[PDB]
Amino acid sequence: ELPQILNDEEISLYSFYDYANKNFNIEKLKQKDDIFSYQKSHIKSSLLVHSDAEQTKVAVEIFSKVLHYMNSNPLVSKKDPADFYSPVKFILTKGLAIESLRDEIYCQLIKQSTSNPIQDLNIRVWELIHFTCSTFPPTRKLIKYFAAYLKTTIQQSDVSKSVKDSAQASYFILQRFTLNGARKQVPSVTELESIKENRPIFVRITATDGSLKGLHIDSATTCQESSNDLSQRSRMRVNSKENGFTIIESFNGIERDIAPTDKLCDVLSKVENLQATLSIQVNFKFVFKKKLFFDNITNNVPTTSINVENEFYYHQLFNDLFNSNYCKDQDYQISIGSLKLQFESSDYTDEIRAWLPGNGRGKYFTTDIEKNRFDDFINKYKSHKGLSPEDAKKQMVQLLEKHPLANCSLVVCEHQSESLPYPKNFVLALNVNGINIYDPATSKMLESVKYSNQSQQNLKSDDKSVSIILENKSTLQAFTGDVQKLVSLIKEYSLYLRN
Ligand SMILES: [Cl-]
Ligand SMILES: [Cl-]
Repeated sequence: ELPQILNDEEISLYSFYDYANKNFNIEKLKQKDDIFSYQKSHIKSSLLVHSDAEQTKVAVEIFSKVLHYMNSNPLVSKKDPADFYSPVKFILTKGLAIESLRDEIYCQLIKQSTSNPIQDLNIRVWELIHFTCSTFPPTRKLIKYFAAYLKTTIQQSDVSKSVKDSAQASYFILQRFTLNGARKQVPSVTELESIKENRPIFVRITATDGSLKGLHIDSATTCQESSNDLSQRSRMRVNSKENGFTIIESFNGIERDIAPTDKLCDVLSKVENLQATLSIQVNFKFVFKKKLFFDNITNNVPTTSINVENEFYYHQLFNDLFNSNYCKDQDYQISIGSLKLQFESSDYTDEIRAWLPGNGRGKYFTTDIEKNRFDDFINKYKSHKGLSPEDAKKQMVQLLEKHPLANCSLVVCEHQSESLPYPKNFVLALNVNGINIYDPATSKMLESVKYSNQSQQNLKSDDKSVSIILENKSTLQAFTGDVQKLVSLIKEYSLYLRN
C-alpha cells in the first residue's frame, strides 16, 4: 500500500500546539474567544503572518467562507449545489493558486475542528478538510503536524462515523497525491459531491464501438491509471503503456490528448468551466482510443487480449477513414462502408434503402456520399451477395488493414512555409518507422521524417505548432490543434525505439 506521510511513532513528536504557538499571528488576533480552537465569530486578522497585506485580507475572508459553509443549511446542497459549494470554491481557488495561503487554510480548519461543541458543525469542518486535502497539500512546514492531527483523529475514540470516514479519506487522498503529483484545477461540483459523501467519482468513458464504460475514480486518479483500469476491465493487455491505448477528452467532437499524469477530475473541472463560459451546448465525452502503435506483441501474450484491442482499433480506423481530414476517397469509403452494411444488416432490401438517408450518415457512408453517390453506394451494397457476416467482416478488415494510414498515430496539420514542397494541409502519420508526411488529397506518403533527427531534450514546440527537423537540417513548423498529442507521440515513439 501507499507510504505513510507520518509513522504512528512520530505522531507524538508533531503537536499542532507547538506549531501554532510558534507561527500564529497572536498579537493581531487578540480577542475574547480562544484563538487556537473553534469560534463562532470572525477572526480579526489572519491566523498566520503574511507580509502581503492582500493575503492577510483574503485569509480573513476565507475564514468567513469557512463559517458560512459550516453554518449552511443541508437543503441548499440539494436545491442549489452551485450556491452550496460557492464558499468552498472560493477557498480552494485561493489556496490552489497561492501557495502561501495553503497553511493558513489548513490551520483554520484544524482550529474550527478543535473543541467544536456541535456535532453537525464538526462534520462540516471535516468535509472542508477533505475538500482541501483533495485539492492541495499543506506545505512542508505544516504537513507533519497536520498528518499527526489526522491520524490521531482516525485512531482515537470519539468523532462520529462521519468525521472518522472523512479523516480517513483525507489522509488517504493526501497519500494518493503524494504518489500522483499535484493537480491543476479546483474540484467541480460533481467531484465535491462525491468527496463530501466519502465516495468515488463515477465517470463514463466511451469506447470506439460507441459502448459506454463506467469507472469509479478519486481526485488523484491519472489518465494512466484509468487507461490501465479500462484495459484490464475490457480484458485487453493490462498495461496501457504496452497496448498503446489512452483516454482522451472530446468537446463537441474536438479531441484533445490527456497526458499520462494528468488527473481525470481536472478534466471534469474544465467541462464545468466551459459550461459556465458558454452559459447544453456542451457535448463532452471521455473516449478510450488507441494512441500508440508498438510492434511489441508476444511477449507471448494471449491472442485473445490482442484481439479485443484490434477490434476496438478497427472501429477507430474506420471512423478516421470517414473523416475528410484523413481520407477523401469516396470509392474507398464506399467499399468499407458497404461491407459494414452487409455485415450489420445483411442483404439489401428496398426497406433498407429507404432507411439509409440520414440514418446511415457516419455509419455506412459520409454525408458527401449520401448526396453525390448514394446510387453508387446502394449499388456496391447490392453487389455483396449473399455475403455472410463472416466474409463481409473479413473483407472490410482487409481493406482497413491495407490503407496507408493503418497502424499509425494520426495528426491533422498545416504549414505556412514558402520553401517546403508539401501541400499546406497534410497529415502526420507516426509509427515505429518514422514521422510520415501524408497527403490526404492524393492518399500518398510524401516523406518519412526520422526520429533520429529530432532534438532529444529540446524538441521545439509552442501553443500551436511543433517544429520538426528534416534530413537537410531545415525545419517543418507543423501547426496542429492538438500540440500535446504530437509532442508526446514523438517522445513516446522515440523512447520505445530507444529501449
Ligand atoms: Cl510570528
Ligand atoms: Cl505572505
